[PDB]
Amino acid sequence: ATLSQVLDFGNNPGDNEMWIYVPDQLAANPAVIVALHGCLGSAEGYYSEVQDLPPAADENGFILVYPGSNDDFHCWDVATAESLTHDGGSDSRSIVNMVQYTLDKYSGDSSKVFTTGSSSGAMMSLVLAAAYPDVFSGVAAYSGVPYGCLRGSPGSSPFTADQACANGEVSRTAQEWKDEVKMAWPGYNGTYPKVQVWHGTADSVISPNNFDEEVKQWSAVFGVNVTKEEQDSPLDGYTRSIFGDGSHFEAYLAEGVGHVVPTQVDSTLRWFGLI
Ligand SMILES: COc1cc(/C=C/C(=O)O)cc(OC)c1O
Ligand SMILES: *[C@@H]1O[C@H](CO)[C@@H](O)[C@H](O)[C@H]1NC(C)=O
Ligand SMILES: *[C@@H]1O[C@H](CO)[C@@H](O)[C@H](O)[C@H]1NC(C)=O
Repeated sequence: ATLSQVLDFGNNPGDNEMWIYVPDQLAANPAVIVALHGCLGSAEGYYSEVQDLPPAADENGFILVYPGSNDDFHCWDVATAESLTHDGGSDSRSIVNMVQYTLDKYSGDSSKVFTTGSSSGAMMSLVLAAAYPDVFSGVAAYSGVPYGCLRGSPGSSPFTADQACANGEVSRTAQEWKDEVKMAWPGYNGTYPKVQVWHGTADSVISPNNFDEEVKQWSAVFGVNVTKEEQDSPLDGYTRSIFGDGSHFEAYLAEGVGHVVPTQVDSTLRWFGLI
């Protein structure tokens, strides 16, 4: 199996590309994992960057969808009201449409849709968690920024965004970050997907202060405190923080790691309940 492009997946308000990896042996009613590239990258680039994901698809029979952004220096829109809001439009709605296309065409399991991404893609994974909790069951954000930090910014790239968020200059209370999540879908009554975040202490692109802000955000959303910590988990220097009963939010801080934390497929697939 290799990566191939979907020319028409339906309405595409973000004007994005869609690339798909379908293993030769699919599960019955396969899961779908959306895998999101970083700024200046591409769908084909992220497919080759996270080399462990496609073999994991082969072994477990789930589908990988790689959306691609060709706007704003190949960055995901995490700034406009449209992209930040449930059913708003722009990139987030295009990605959801890619998901709906995949579930319909490949008889996928709509209760097993997940997303993971790095930097800009991690930022979008948290947008998808807050704005589309009715679509995604779990997200894994590697080296990103809390949901809503860039709201109202004139762009989402190193050359167009307000740089306060990437510089780690934005700090808000857990309650304020929870309020941000609720603004993604005002009046939403339901639950949110499992959230797993990662960051490196040496990240010179996206400040590790953003890790603290993401922790405040999702601990508040789920109403949980740290209950367990694992050192050198899953790798030396990685500190794993487990919240509440462990079913909704966990966080990893990697000592000495920069931009970005390499995807840990076992940790992320187990979080999604797929292995
Ligand atoms: C959202 O605004 C930003 C996104 C990224 C993303 C980087 C990446 O995806 O690799 C970097 C920024 O400044 C360095 C920045 O201000
Ligand atoms: C949430 O519940 C209220 C009633 O309590 C209802 O008016 C509203 O439509 C619900 N929200 C959604 C997104 O269905
Ligand atoms: C979280 O910690 C705060 C501060 O100690 C406490 O007030 C709150 O009750 C805790 N929440 C729990 C244990 O669910």
